[PDB]
This record gives sequence, structure tokens and C-alpha cells, in this order.
Amino acid sequence: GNKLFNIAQRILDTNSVLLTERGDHIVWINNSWKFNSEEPLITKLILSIRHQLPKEYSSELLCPRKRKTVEANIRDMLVDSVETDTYPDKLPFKNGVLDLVDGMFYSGDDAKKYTCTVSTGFKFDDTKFVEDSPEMEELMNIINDIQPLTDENKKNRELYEKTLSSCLCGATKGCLTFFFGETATGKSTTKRLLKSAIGDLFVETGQTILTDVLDKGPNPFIANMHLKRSVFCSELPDFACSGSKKIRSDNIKKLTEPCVIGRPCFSNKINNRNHATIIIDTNYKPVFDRIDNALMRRIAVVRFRTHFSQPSGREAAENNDAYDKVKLLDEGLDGKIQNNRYRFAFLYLLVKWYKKYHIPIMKLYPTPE
Amino acid sequence: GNKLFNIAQRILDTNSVLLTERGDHIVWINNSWKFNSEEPLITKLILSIRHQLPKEYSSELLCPRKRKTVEANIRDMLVDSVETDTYPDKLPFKNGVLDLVDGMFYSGDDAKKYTCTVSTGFKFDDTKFVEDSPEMEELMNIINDIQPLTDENKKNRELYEKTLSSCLCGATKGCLTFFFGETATGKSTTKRLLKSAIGDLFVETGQTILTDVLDKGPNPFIANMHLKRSVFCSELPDFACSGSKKIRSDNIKKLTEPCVIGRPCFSNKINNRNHATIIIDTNYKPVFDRIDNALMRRIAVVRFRTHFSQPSGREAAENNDAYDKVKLLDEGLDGKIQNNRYRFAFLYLLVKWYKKYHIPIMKLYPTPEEIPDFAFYL
Amino acid sequence: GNKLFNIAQRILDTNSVLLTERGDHIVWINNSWKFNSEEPLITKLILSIRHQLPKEYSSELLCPRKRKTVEANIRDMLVDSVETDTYPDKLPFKNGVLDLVDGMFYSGDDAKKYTCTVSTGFKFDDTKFVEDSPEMEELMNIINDIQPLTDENKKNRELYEKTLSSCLCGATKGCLTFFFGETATGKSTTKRLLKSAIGDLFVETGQTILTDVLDKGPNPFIANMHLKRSVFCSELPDFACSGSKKIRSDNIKKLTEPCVIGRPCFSNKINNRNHATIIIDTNYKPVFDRIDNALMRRIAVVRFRTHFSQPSGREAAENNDAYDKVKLLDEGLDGKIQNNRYRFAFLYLLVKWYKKYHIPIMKLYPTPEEIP
Amino acid sequence: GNKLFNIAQRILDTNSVLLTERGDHIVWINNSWKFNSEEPLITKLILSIRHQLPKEYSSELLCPRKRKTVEANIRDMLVDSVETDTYPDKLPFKNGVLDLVDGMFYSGDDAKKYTCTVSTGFKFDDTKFVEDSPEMEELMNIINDIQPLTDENKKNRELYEKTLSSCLCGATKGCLTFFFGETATGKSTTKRLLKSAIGDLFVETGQTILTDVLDKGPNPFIANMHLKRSVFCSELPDFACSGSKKIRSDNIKKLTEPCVIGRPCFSNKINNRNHATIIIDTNYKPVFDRIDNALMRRIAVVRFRTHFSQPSGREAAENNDAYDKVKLLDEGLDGKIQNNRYRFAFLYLLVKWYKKYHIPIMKLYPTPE
Amino acid sequence: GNKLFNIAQRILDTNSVLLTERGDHIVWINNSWKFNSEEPLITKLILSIRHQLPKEYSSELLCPRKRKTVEANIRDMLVDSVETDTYPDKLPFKNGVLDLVDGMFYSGDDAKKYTCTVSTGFKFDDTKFVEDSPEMEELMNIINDIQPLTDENKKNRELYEKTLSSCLCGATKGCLTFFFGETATGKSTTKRLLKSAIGDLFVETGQTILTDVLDKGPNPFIANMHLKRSVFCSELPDFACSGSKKIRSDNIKKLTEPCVIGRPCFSNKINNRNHATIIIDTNYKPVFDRIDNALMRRIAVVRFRTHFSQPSGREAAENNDAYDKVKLLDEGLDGKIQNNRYRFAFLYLLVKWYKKYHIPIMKLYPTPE
DNA sequence: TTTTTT
Ligand SMILES: Nc1ncnc2c1ncn2[C@@H]1O[C@H](COP(=O)(O)OP(=O)(O)OP(O)(O)=S)[C@@H](O)[C@H]1O
Ligand SMILES: Nc1ncnc2c1ncn2[C@@H]1O[C@H](COP(=O)(O)OP(=O)(O)OP(O)(O)=S)[C@@H](O)[C@H]1O
Ligand SMILES: Nc1ncnc2c1ncn2[C@@H]1O[C@H](COP(=O)(O)OP(=O)(O)OP(O)(O)=S)[C@@H](O)[C@H]1O
Ligand SMILES: Nc1ncnc2c1ncn2[C@@H]1O[C@H](COP(=O)(O)OP(=O)(O)OP(O)(O)=S)[C@@H](O)[C@H]1O
Ligand SMILES: Nc1ncnc2c1ncn2[C@@H]1O[C@H](COP(=O)(O)OP(=O)(O)O)[C@@H](O)[C@H]1O
Ligand SMILES: [Mg+2]
Ligand SMILES: [Mg+2]
Ligand SMILES: [Mg+2]
Ligand SMILES: [Mg+2]
Ligand SMILES: [Mg+2]
Repeated sequence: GNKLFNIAQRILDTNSVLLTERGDHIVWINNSWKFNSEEPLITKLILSIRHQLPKEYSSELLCPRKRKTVEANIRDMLVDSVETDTYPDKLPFKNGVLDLVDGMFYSGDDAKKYTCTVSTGFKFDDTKFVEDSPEMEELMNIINDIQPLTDENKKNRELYEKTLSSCLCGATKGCLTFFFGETATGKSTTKRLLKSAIGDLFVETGQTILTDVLDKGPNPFIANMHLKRSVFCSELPDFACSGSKKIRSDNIKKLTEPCVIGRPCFSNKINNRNHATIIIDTNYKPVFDRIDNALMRRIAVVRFRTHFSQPSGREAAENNDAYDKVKLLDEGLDGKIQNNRYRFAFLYLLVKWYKKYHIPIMKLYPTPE
Repeated sequence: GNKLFNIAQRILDTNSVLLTERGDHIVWINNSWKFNSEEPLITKLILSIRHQLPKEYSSELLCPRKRKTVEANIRDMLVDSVETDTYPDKLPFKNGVLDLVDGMFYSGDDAKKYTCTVSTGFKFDDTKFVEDSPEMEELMNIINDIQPLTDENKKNRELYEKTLSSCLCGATKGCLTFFFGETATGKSTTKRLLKSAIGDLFVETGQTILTDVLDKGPNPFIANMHLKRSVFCSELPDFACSGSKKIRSDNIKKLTEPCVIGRPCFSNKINNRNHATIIIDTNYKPVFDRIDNALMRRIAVVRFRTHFSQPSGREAAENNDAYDKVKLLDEGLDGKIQNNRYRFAFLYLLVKWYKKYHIPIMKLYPTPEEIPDFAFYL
Repeated sequence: GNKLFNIAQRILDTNSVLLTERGDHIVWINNSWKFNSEEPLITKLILSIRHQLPKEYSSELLCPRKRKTVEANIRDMLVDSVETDTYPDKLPFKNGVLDLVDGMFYSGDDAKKYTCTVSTGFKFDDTKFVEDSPEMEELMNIINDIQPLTDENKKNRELYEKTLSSCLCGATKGCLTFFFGETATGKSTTKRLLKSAIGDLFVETGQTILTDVLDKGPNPFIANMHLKRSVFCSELPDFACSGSKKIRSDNIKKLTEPCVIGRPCFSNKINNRNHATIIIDTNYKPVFDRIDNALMRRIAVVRFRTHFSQPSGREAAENNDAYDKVKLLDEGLDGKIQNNRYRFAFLYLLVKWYKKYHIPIMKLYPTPEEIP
Repeated sequence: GNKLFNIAQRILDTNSVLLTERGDHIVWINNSWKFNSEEPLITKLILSIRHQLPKEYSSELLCPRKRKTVEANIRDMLVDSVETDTYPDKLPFKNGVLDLVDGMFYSGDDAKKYTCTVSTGFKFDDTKFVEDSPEMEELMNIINDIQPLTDENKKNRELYEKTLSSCLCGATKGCLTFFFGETATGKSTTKRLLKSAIGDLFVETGQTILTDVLDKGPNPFIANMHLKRSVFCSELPDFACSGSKKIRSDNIKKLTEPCVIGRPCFSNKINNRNHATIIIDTNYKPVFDRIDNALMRRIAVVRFRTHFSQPSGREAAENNDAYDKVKLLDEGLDGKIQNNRYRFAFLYLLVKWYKKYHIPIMKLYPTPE
Repeated sequence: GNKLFNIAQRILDTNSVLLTERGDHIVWINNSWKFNSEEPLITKLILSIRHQLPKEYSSELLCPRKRKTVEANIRDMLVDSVETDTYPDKLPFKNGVLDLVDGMFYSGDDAKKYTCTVSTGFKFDDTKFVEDSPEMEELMNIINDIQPLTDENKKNRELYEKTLSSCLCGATKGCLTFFFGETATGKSTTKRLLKSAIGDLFVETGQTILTDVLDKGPNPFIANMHLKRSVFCSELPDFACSGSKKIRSDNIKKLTEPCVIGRPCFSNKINNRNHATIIIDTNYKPVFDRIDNALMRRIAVVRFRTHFSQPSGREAAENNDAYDKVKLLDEGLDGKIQNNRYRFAFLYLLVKWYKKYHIPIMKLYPTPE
């Protein structure tokens, strides 16, 4: 009796358009959920779903001013909203969703039931997601000389693996692991490896979240921390110096809650979902404002005790007692890392550790020693 | 002489669109009053109410171009405004309201006369709002370990219940409450249980509205607690260390009046309604600017003395003077809260406490014998 | 011909649409002058007036496209502006205008030559406007408890009544009465009673109108007092502490002028009409930035000296010298007030006081002896 | 070849629509040049002018849709721009123009030749613009009470009259005047009398034109005094105390120039024409940022020394050296001025003073003593 | 097949519409190129050009709806941008372009070759462009009084004339002139003379271009000086006070480049072409945030010494050190200057000065003394 | 920063 309404009714049965909690629609195209507020794309999904429709229904969609009518009817039908990003054990890529429990990679409408609005930013590659390669053993050699597999450096290696694998889970973690070691120890190597691995779900911030107040006016580094899965806090100054700013313990207490309070510039929204694994890359032993039982409850430390030096100052660092092993610095290492070399090898290693430490239940524990 | 005008008149005779004092249009879709400031929701209602109309009238509302003519007529016929949210003892859900007087759940046109423009955000399940379940047994055990029923902890427990049961009444409360205890005592667990129970009527604000003036420029932290029924302020710092402000005594008194003054960004609205119970989750005793009788009578305190240490620091916690029980930490408890396992059990408990305490009149009372400075001035 | 033009010409002869000096179009719907700056509601009037047009004309006003044509014609017809709100002794309601000189209520065309643009927001009931009722005796008992009718408390009671009754006049007042008293003395109760009595003509603003400037950028806290007949600034803080600003005397001098300068957000209009009785509900004595003869000419004080206590702390109150009387707190009074139970009893009381203090000339006077 | 085009051509030949240099579209309707950017009013003129057209053309202008075609044609036809408000000694009303040199009143095409785009807002009544009347006799007593006609108050009275009468001239003045006196001296009464006399040619702004920067962002407190002939500022704070901002000495120099740089919200026009007499009433002597010969040549002061007091405080006022006379307060005068009682009487007085002080040349002089 | 397309093709052959590089659409009507993003210039030109077309085409251009289709086609056939305002020694008037190095005045199609997109705003009358005239005598007397021809004031008068005549050449300059002097020395008189001479090529801005960063959102104070040949920033404040700004030398660097950056409201044109001579009439010596040797290479100062006083204060000025003459003041001078009395006389003098210093090359040199 | 823009 009235087509352009049966077309809209049929489109609404595939659940390709959803209404979110923020009052704006999300569209499922190119095997991804994307937001409508930026570019109008409820249309151009009609042109895409045109082929899954009867012949006499698909001819009417080759015309503007008729797709706008269909879009109006579709918009007048979505009343109730839905919640997004509810599954913490799924890793969303740019062309599918990887299951962290089994390791299977879902594409198409299989990776649709999980309303994942975030992504790594790069596409997957199953041919590179394999154990043996002229690149996985390079990575294992790169890792094994940063945290040696000895029984002396056994629990430190365990904590290292646990933190690195926990940077995949999309859930609130209460812990503030420190990466403590002298210069040229490999901390930035791990940071760049992780950034190459998990991609866009990664953030490198400054000192201001550990020393300043969090809700005095707007806070730019709070809104971009929404739904991220790993946060690095390098560039730590010296705190043994005179009159230097100390690490605010209340800041530590505020950064482990499931919801962080703060707003960006020119915004009325004050709430954020905390999914991040905050890691502090320090060079000196951290000292805080005050020490109490509520602070020792949210801190862990990982020690880096291996130096990498050129033959120039090899023997000078040999007699140093801050290290446990000295090796030769490689110059092409950073260039190889920045070219996305060990991306999928590191991803495979992280998944292997994840389904070894957190597969019954995901949690982090403090080591106030 | 017009059929799209008769459609609009018939719709307007069902009282499904209303105009409010703030200037917005509210519609009744899916057993709830909904509105959207940026884009009106009248045409959604026109498409939804299509079935109640006769056949020749309903067949015309399948065209987007005619639902605009109908909407224009409806906008022109609505002249006078109405008052909103005038019933305190009614808890609105996404599919009806619950009467706190007797515990009956209404839907349809029985829920429409209470023009409640807020809701918890979820649907009400009848089969889970019961007192016979394993979930209720677990919840009662958890609550009885957080706040034991010993005779030396009888007043405190009662206050506890009252305060929590206050978060269901949409009226102005003239008292502020403190949740004061040491680490690992159960304050955050209570906060998360309450949030899971009452949904979108719960808000978490910033420390900034205890210590900063509330009128210089835009303050979205004040304007966001409009018609909310529970406001939590967490992580109060120590007032002795560096960079520490003090709790302004005038802000405490401002956050007890039925109307608070404060505006959001890019806005000219400077008045908000106060229906909230304000709880400050602290770890050290609060320190105020000045002390007088007007600050005496708006402050209450609840104590948390029960530790939850893992069986490694058990003896060290047994050595502390701030705890009375050192019960074992449950590791999976924080997982079966965010999954809304104890949602309706805690709802039933809150309704029971509300019936017990706030049925004649809802009113909170101060407890000034619990603060050091207040004791000195007492 | 153009029957759509004749309809506009016929509407323009009933004087139901007017153009104001600020650029607004005010229409006359349901015995009230209304306007909406963002959405001009002329088509509302076009639809609601069709019953007064002949049969052949009223049928053409059911189309939403023909109403726009009629509205465009009406817009082109109106050229000259008019001035509004020029009668200070009239009280506008949602369905008429009450004359404070003789207590007569006007409706229809009689209550239309007073081009009032503000209102209380509620209707006027003539059955609840009686002198004798149970609500009236309850209200009188409440008021005589807040301000007793003794002989030492005689000037205070007169000032109280004068201020509360002057909150009805739509003219300019030079004075800044302070409601001063200790805790639980009945200041907020009086404020809420006045709120319930006068409806939308009541506004409550922030304290920045007393301690900040009124012209650095937008200020909706001051631009919202346009044509309001009562303004409250409740619960001023203490000035003895360090870090507290003082009350600026220039802000006091600006707030007693017929026109106050200040603009809202995204607005180019900088002028407001001051019709307000400003009351500062305070618990400590005010501390000013500077004292001179020009400041003491605009300030009055009303004291509150009756405590309302729970039976527990009744004894400690009678030892305090800040109270002259102690009574029992009523737990169900604020809920009764919030339900507009005494809405018309208090209105009758205020009108009775108005035709006792302000009927020849409406003017407020300072009391410089009170402020230390 | 077109009916709605010939209509626009005839309306253009009438010379009722013009284009100013600023970019506005003034039109001549009801014996007045009017304009409104927020409310274009060419269609008002099209509808109002149909009577001066043949019958076959006037019946086509009853359609709101057909008036917009004529307006579009008219907008296309106007290529060149003209300059407005070039006569300083003409006072425009709602229904004509008054010549200040001879006292004549013009209407119709006699008042159209002076492109006066501003107005008082009210009509000129000749039955009230007379010299003998009870209103004139009351007004003379009021003014002689405020400023007595004695021999030590002669120069002050002359300066008072000069400043008040200069508010009718549409030229640029080179002085700022201070109304200095103590409390209850008659300054606000003078302001209200002048306001009721000159109507919409009067404006009141804030103190940010004196102690602030006039160029940052939108400033509608400086862009509202465009082509106005009187600007008032009132209630200056005490500057000898603390917490006060001194009067910026360069703001004084900018305000005496023929044009002032400032723009309102949502507009690009950054130049406003200065025709105004600026008067600053105050209770204390002004305190400036810096004193220089370039400042003292732009400042004049007139003093108010009559006190109006209630019968209870009269005794304590005769002992004050800030007053030279104590009259008795009239309670009903404030409401009598609000109702525009002494409007045409005060206008007659102002014109009489003007054609005594400003006929050869209009210039204002400073009093640096 | 399309009449409204053939009309647009015909109009595109007359070369009456051009597209510049920023995106401006300039049109040629009334013997002058014009552009205005607000006014509808193309639909004005379409209606004005309808006569130089066949009769069958012309009658269609009387409808405002068809004049929009023609302009829509014209905007689509304009794909290539042309460069404009390349002749620096031509002065554009309202009816033609005057050559400075030769003295001829082209008009009509003769002036269309030089795409001079700006204008003085007034027509050029040759009869008043004569060397000998009473107005020339008065003007020479005035300019000689303002700056005398003494032997010590010859290095200053040459720079005065250089910077005054450089306001006619439409090309980027490299200096910022300061007209420094005491009170009542003649700086504003020179400014008014130059304004009345060069008309619409003269713009006046605020001090925010000096003391504020000119890269924040819309900024019509910077966007207004596009292709203007003179800019004034009168009345800078004294910077040795209790809280003051500085001239922000980086702005001085940005104000000498030929592509100063700034955009107006509701527009996306950010690049403005710098053709202006920036002059600031201060009363005190300027002070900057920091001083380098690059600054003094682009700063020039000219002094004013003659004092124009009243007979009341003639004696006190003869003892002031910062003066050389105490010549008597003239009152009716400004009124004559504001009436464009010495417009063409000053124009002739400026041209005579121009063909004396800038004939080989227009360069402005600094004065660091 | 916000507000203005937009
Ligand atoms: N009844 C209970 N039985 C067992 N474990 C519990 C019980 N109640 C709470 N817990 C757990 O014990 C821990 C107590 O931590 P919280 O109460 O959330 O922290 P807290 O009280 O806010 O102390 P802070 O935040 O450090 S001042 C959490 O891991 C809870 O999940
Ligand atoms: N006549 C009355 N009889 C009994 N109770 C009263 C009466 N008037 C007021 N009350 C109650 O007594 C209490 C007094 O509180 P308020 O009226 O707010 O006094 P207050 O001056 O506002 O005190 P604060 O602390 O400065 S806000 C309230 O609970 C009133 O409801
Ligand atoms: N000629 C007059 N005869 C009688 N009363 C007068 C006269 N002129 C003014 N008044 C009244 O005297 C009172 C004081 O005059 P104002 O105009 O307020 O003086 P003022 O300069 O404004 O003093 P401020 O504002 O406190 S600094 C007002 O009530 C006037 O109505
Ligand atoms: N050559 C002249 N002969 C006669 N009068 C003159 C001459 N030059 C200027 N004047 C007048 O003398 C007065 C001097 O004012 P200006 O020169 O404009 O002020 P100024 O030099 O800018 O000093 P400022 O602006 O106060 S710091 C004006 O009224 C001029 O019209
Ligand atoms: N496993 C490794 N084998 C060889 N060279 C390494 C290895 N890890 C790091 N390096 C080199 O040693 C340097 C370590 O510095 P970096 O990782 O930045 O330490 P830090 O972050 O503590 O300064 C890097 O430049 C890197 O090229
Ligand atoms: Mg590094
Ligand atoms: Mg906690
Ligand atoms: Mg109160
Ligand atoms: Mg005054
Ligand atoms: Mg000057």
C-alpha cells in the first residue's frame, strides 16, 4: 500500500542502524560501526543494502530524494537506544573482531553482535598470525635479553608478561605498574613494540596526570583517554631534586576507578569509561605526596636491569652496579620496529600470555616491596 | 474540511504530547515520557500512535511529508504549559512507575498521570523483584558483613539504611552525609550496589563543588545534578597536606535548598531543581572553613569498621585500631556487581527500608556528635 | 481579492498582535499577552482566532501553509512600535489583571489596555480569595509566630509588611532590604511563601551581582531580572574570614537605577528594566567595600528573632541571646507550602497591606541605624 | 515584458530605497528613513506604496510571494551607494525633521532630502512646543533649583547649559564632561529629563568603555553608540581605594575621535561614527592612569551643590560644606518625569539654548581647574 | 538545447567575470572591478549586461529565478584563476585608473586591462587636479606650518613626504612609520588629509594587531586591511605603567610579509595581500617586549614640533622644550577638511611627491637614530 | 578558557 516504508521496514530488520546513548546513530558498513554525526551515512547504506532486496524494491533506490524519504522513515522508527562496548574479551580490528578466549577471528556479520566502536586502526593478517617465521625468533631474541629467563629474574618476567598481556582486556584495572630502570635499558623498546602491536588503542601522555589536579576547569588529557586500553606516562622528571613536584596520591586513587571525572574544553559531558592499563615509565625511584595503606594497594614495580651500550663506553658501564648484563646496542632496531616489523609476532605473543594469566579471571595485583 | 487536522485533533485528545515550563515538548512513547532538546520527538509519536487511529486515518501516516503537516498543526494547538515531576514517592522505570507507598507497579495510562521525565534507564522485571532467591541471600550476607547487626552498631546501621532508602524519593533533602572509614571497608562496594540498583538517577560529581564558588562562569558539575536523586562525591583529599583547600561552609548550605544556581556552557538557564541525596565518600575526617549552628544541622556521618584483607596481611590488619572485623576478601564479588546480579534484590531491600522509615514524612536528621570540631563547639 | 489578505486585515483590526520596542511580537491568547523570541507564535493566534471569523474564512485556516501566508501579511502590515508594562499598580495573571487600587479583577478586553507582558503563570480563583478560611487562620498563626505582634517588635513588623507588599508593584524601588537573623528563624519560609504567592514574577539569582562587575562579557545572572518584581540573593557568606570578597557599593548604586546594564549570551541588547524588590537573606551582618552617605541611603534591615527547635535542643536555645522566643518545629509545614496551600491567603494578605502602605505613593525608605 | 519588473522600476524611480556605504538598505516609510538588518523591510515599503500605483499594478502586491520577486529585482537594481547623516543641525523625529537654526518643521519630501537615519522615536507635537504653559513654569523652577541663577554660579550654569544643548547636534565633540556632586544633588534628574527629551538618540552604556580594551572580540557596549547623540555613564567606583581599576587615559583619547573601532556579535563592521556627547556622572573625582597635556585638553567638570532632603535630616545637612543650599524633596517628581510630562518644555529650552551657544560654531572647551 | 546555458556562455566571453586565487568572484560594472562576498555581484552584473545581448536573450533576464540559473552555470564554468593587482603604480578611481609615472587617466575599456580590484570610492574630476589654485595656496600654507622647511628640518620633511607619497603605490612595504609628537602638533590633521585624499583605500584598525596574537579564529580587524594602501593605529597607550602590554615584535615581523593571515566571520578566506603603509600616531616612545637588530631595520620615526595653541595659553608653550613654533590655532579648519575641500589639491601634491622618490624603485628605509 | 560563530 505504501512502499519506501516496506523498504525501510526491511532495512530495519537487519539491525544495520542503531541508536546510541548519546543520541546519535551508528551505521554498520565496510564491516565496521561508524558514527553519523561526522558524515551523513544512513544513506549510502541504503545504496549498499540495495542488492539484498527484491528487484522491484531495488530499482527505487537508484534515485535521491527517495533515499531521503527512506532515511526519514528509518529515523522515525528507532525509539529505544542500545549500549555499546560491553564485551571485554574481544579485540576489534579494522576488518573484524578477534576472540581472545579461542583465538578465532570473526569477519562479516559474525563480528557484529559485539557493538565495538573502537579499533586498532589497521587490518588483520592471518598469514602473519602464525608462530614460526624469520621474524618471531628475532622478536624472541629481542625480548629475552631485556628480561632474561633466569630463575633470579623469574617473578619480574612474570609481572612483565602479565601487564603486557593485560593491555588487551577492555575492562577497568586497578593498578599503577611502574617500569623502573636506568637509561638505555629497553623500556622504550617495549613501549614502541606495544604501540606497533595494539595500534590506535594506545596513548602516550605527559606528567600532568600524576602531579596536577584533575577537575580544576577543563582537562584535555581525560577525554582522549576514553575507551583506550593502554596509557604510557613517560618523560618523568627527577623527584629527589629540590622543590620538585611530587606524585599526587589522590591522582593515583582516582585513576583506578571505573569512571574518571573530568571534562574537555567547551563540553558539558563529565564522565569517562576507564579501560586503560596505566604504565609509568620512570628513571628514578618514585616518591609520593603521602604514603598510606590506600596507596600501597595500587602499585606494582617491574625492574629493568640490562644495559645496551656501544663499544665506546662498554667497560665504563661494565663496572657499574646498577645492571646485571651489558650488551651491544643495535642501530637498525628502532627503524625495523617503526616499520611495523614485529607487529603480528608481538600480537601472537600477547595473546598467548593472555590465555595463560587472565583466562579464568582478569585482575592485577600490587607488589609494595 | 481537513483530514490531517482531524488526525491532529484526535491525537491531541489522547494527551500524548505536552509542553513544559522549560520550553520543551514531551511525548509518551513506550510507557515513558521522553524528550530531546535538539530535535523534537513528535513525529516518532505520530508514527507510533498510528495503530490507535481508524484505518483511513492510519494509512496516511506512512508518508514522512504528512507527518510534518500533522506535527505543525499539533504545535499550533498547544498553547499552555504544565508542571513536571511533582510526585516524590514514585520511582519511574523505562516501562512504568513503581509506587513506594505499597509496592505496586503501574503501566499504561495509570503511569501517565505521574509526569515523570526521568527514569532509571532499564526495564522493571516482576519475576526478580522477590524476597526468595539465592541472590537475595548473598546480598543480605554481603550487607550484614559490611554493616553488622551487633547492638554496639545499631544506630549506625539504622542511619545507613535511612540514607540509602532516601535515594528513591524525588524531593529535597536538607542534609549531607559522609561515608567515613579506612581502606578496604566497603564504601565503593555500597556505591556500586546503589548505582546498579537505581540506574540513571545516580550521578557522580567532582570534588570541585565543595571548595569552589558556584557562580563564576559555567559550572557543568552543578547543572548536571538536575532532578537526580543521588549524588556521590568521591576521593576527598587530606586537608592538612599541601595544595589542599577547605570545605566552604556556604556551599554546604547552598546544596540543601530546593533550587540551586548554576549554568552549563553556552546557556542562559541559571536554576536547577534539587532532588538529590548528597554523599561524600571520604577517608579522612572533613575540615571546614568556619563552624556555626547553621553548619551543625546539615551534616551526618556513617562509619565503616570492617576490613577485607587477603590472607597475607591479615595479622597486620588485626593489629590496627581502626577495624573491628578482618573478614576475608572475596575476589569475584566486584565482577558480579557490574553484571547487575543484585539489581532487583537491592531494589527490594531499598523499598522495604523506605516503607519502614520514610512513609509518614521523608526527612533526614543531623548527627553532630560524630565530628571533632563539632564536638568541641557543641 | 485575496481572502488570505482580508483575513490578515481583519485580524489586524482586533488589535491582537503588536510589535514591541525590543523587536518582539506579542499576541493576545487566552486573556494574556504572550511572546517567544526564538519561535514567533503568531500562527498560534491565527489558529485560535478563527472562531471569530465568518464561515467562509475560518475554513481556510486549517492548512499550515495558508497560516504562513497570513502571518507574512501580518508581518508586513505592522510598522510602528508600542511601549509595554507602563502600569505599576496592576497585577497580571494567566487569565486577567487584578487592580490593586480597589481589588477588582478584570478579564477579557477590559484587562487588555494594560499591555502587561509578564505574569504569575497561574490562574486567579475568586473563591479562594476570601478573607476568612481555615487556611487564612493557619497562615495568620504562622506569620504571627515568625514576626510577633508585640510592642517592641512594631517597627520591624511594619517594615516586614511594607517590603512584602511592595513586592507587588511594577515600578522601581531604591532600597536593598536585608533579612538578617540566626539559624532556624523563618527566612526561607517567608521566601517560599512569597514564591508560592507571586509565581513567575519571582526570581532567585546568584551572589555575583553583589561582588563582581556586571559588564565584563555576558552575564545571564543579571540579565534575567528584566521586568521581575522580586529578586532574591539568599544565603550570603561570611566576610570575617580571609579569602572573602566584600560587597561593592557601586553594585548597590547600580541596582537601584531604573535601567541596569548587562547582556546574556549571544545577545546584542544591553539594557534591562528594573522593577525588582531585592532582598538579601543573610546570616551575618554585611560588610561593605566603602561607606558613605550615598550607600546608607539605599539599605534597610529586617530582623528575625524567633527560634523553631526540636524538643531535644529546646533548652540550649533559651540560653542564647540571639532569640527572643522559642517554638516547636513543624515537620509538615514545608510540604504544605510546596503544595501551594496558602497561595491565595498570602495573596489576599499582601493586597490588604498594599492598600494600607503604598496606595497614595509607592516608596521604600532606608533604616541606617541597624547596620553596625 | 514583465509586470513585477516594471513595478520594481517605478518604485526605484520613486527614490524610496537606498544603499548606504556601511551596507544597509534604508527605506523611506511613514516620513522617516528606517533600517533593520535583523529584519529587512523592503517588503513593508512595497506593501505600503501600492496606493501610488495604477489599479492594475496595486492588486498584484497583495500576495506575499509576489512581493519577494519585486524585492529581489530592487536588490539587483541598486549598484551604487550614498552617504547618510551629513547635516549636523537637523533633529529628526518620527514624523519629520526640525531645523535648529530657524525652528521650522519639515515633513514629506521636505524632510526626505536630509538622509537622517536616526530618530527620537516619538512624534513632534506643535501644540505643546510652546513657551508659555504651566509645564514650562514648573520646569523652570526645577532647573533653577538644581542650578541657581546667582553670580558665583554663573560660569558653572553656562557650562551646564552648553553641555546640555550640545546633545542635539549630530557632529563630533572633543571633550568629555563629568557631572560631579554629592548625594541627592539632581544629576539623575537631569539625566532623566534629557532622556525623556531626546528619546532614542540617548544611550547608556557600562564602565568598560573607560577601564577596559575596546578592541578584543565582540563589544556591543561600544557598537551600540553608533550615530547616537548622547552617551551616559553612571555610578563610578571610588578609585582612591584598593581593588579599583583606574580610568585608562587612552580610552579617553579614542572616544573623542570621529570614528571608534569596535564590532558587535555576528558582524564584520568595525567602525562606528561618533556623534555623541559623553557625560559621566559621579560622586568622586576621577582618577586617571597618567596625567598629560593631551588629557587635560579633553575634560570638563560641572558641579552640583544643591541638596534635597527630607525634613528629618535637613538640620544635619546645613552643617556640610559640600552643599550651598538645601531644598525640600518632592516625592512625586520622579513619577511625573517618567510619564513624559516635561518633554516638549525641556526640548524648547534645549533649542533656545542651542541657538544661543552653538549657532556660529559648535565646540566644547575643557576646564582643567 | 539550453538557452540559459548559451546566455551564460555569452556573458563569459565579455570577460566581465573573473575568479581570483582565494576564490573571489570579481565583476566589471560601472567602469570598475568589484568584489563583495555579501552582496550578490554576479546577479547584479547579469541584469546590468542584458542590453549587450540579442533581444530574444535579453527578455529572459528579467526574472529573478532565471538570473540564478545563469549565475549557477557561470560559477561552474569558472575553473581557472587569474592574478590581479599586479601594477603597483596605478591609482584606481570610481570611473577610471590614473597612471602615476605618466599622468594619463584611462577610463572605460582602457582601464579594464589593469585588474584594479579596489577603488578610492569617488570619481576623478580633472578640473580640480590643477597645479595653481587658491585651495593649493591654503594647503601649501598648512603643510608648511605643520612641518617647516628649515635647514635642520629637511631630513625630516623628506621622510614625511616619502611616507606620505608611498601610500599611493600598491605594493608591499618593509617599514612601520611612527608619527611621534607632542599634543596639538598636527598628526591627526595629516591623517584626516590623507584620508580625504585617498578615500576607500584608507583603513583604520585597532591596536590588537600589535599587542595581541593575530591567529585566533575570526579577526575582521586584520581581514579589513586586504589590498588597502594605508593603515592607521592611532593612540597607543604608555607602556611604563602598572600593568601594560608590549608591541610584541613578532607581530612586527608578521606585519611586513605580503600574506598576513586572518579571516572574517562566516568566510574561509584566510590569506590577505599586504599592500599597506602602517602608520601609528603615538604620543610616547614605543617599547617592545624584546629588542633585536632585525627590528630597527623595519622601523621609521618622523617628528612633529610646531604647536598650534589658543591665545589663552600661548605664553606657556614658548617655554616648553619639545616645541619649535607656537603658531595660532584655527577653528574652522577641521570643518573644511571634513568637507573634502583639499581632496584633489592634496592628491596632486601627493602625486608630485611620488614622482620624485619612488620613480626608480619604491623602497622605504628605516631610521634607527 | 568561554563565547562567538556556525
Ligand atoms: N561482604 C564482602 N565480602 C567479601 N569481600 C567484600 C565484601 N564487600 C566488599 N568486598 C571486597 O573487598 C574489597 C574492598 O574494597 P572497597 O570496599 O571497594 O574499597 P574502599 O572501601 O573504597 O577503600 P578505599 O577506596 O581504598 S578508601 C573489594 O575488593 C570488594 O569487592
Ligand atoms: N510558624 C512556624 N511554626 C512551626 N515551624 C515553623 C514555623 N515557621 C517555620 N517553621 C519551620 O522551622 C524551620 C525553620 O527553618 P527556616 O524557615 O528555613 O529558617 P532559616 O532562617 O531559613 O534557617 P537557616 O538555617 O538560616 S536556612 C523550618 O523547618 C520550617 O519549616
Ligand atoms: N528641583 C527639585 N525639587 C524637588 N525635588 C527634587 C528636585 N530635583 C530633584 N529632586 C528629588 O531629589 C531626589 C534626589 O535627586 P537625585 O536625582 O537622585 O540626585 P542624585 O545626584 O542622583 O544623588 P545620587 O544618585 O544618590 S549620587 C530625588 O527624589 C528627586 O526626585
Ligand atoms: N597649519 C595649521 N593651521 C591652523 N590650524 C591648524 C593647523 N594644523 C592643525 N591645526 C588645528 O590645530 C588643532 C591641532 O589638533 P591636532 O593637530 O589634530 O591634534 P594632535 O596633533 O593630533 O595632538 P593630539 O591628538 O591631541 S596628541 C586642530 O584643531 C587643527 O585643526
Ligand atoms: N634486545 C636488544 N638487542 C639489541 N639492542 C637493543 C635491544 N633492546 C634495545 N636495544 C637498543 O638499545 C637502546 C635502548 O634504549 P631505550 O630502549 O630507549 O632504553 P630507555 O628507554 O631505558 O632509555 C635502543 O636504542 C635500542 O636500539
Ligand atoms: Mg624514551
Ligand atoms: Mg573506594
Ligand atoms: Mg534558608
Ligand atoms: Mg543618581
Ligand atoms: Mg589626535
